[PDB]
Amino acid sequence: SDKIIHLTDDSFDTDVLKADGAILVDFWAEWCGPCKMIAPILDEIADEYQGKLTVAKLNIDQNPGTAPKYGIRGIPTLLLFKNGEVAATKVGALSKGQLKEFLDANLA
Repeated sequence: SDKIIHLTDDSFDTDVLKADGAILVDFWAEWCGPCKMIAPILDEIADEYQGKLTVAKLNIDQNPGTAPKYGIRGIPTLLLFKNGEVAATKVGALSKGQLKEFLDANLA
């Protein structure tokens, strides 16, 4: 895909909690049409912000355990982990512009 980490509950700790940078964890599901629809945007963003931001796409169907942990009651969820610190959590799709702005504002 791109600079998109297909995380698992098991890898979550080492990858996200110990993120050597900023990791945007997108919580998605096989049935999540909208998640797929934003995937190109996430890919583009992941490329654009390479070195500043890293992106991940965690499948809750495969990893149910991770959903409760971050109160994933709706997807696509976008949780921005700055070195494991959840800086911001967005729920639902948004425009590339909004996403870029959000990311810029959080990264600062």
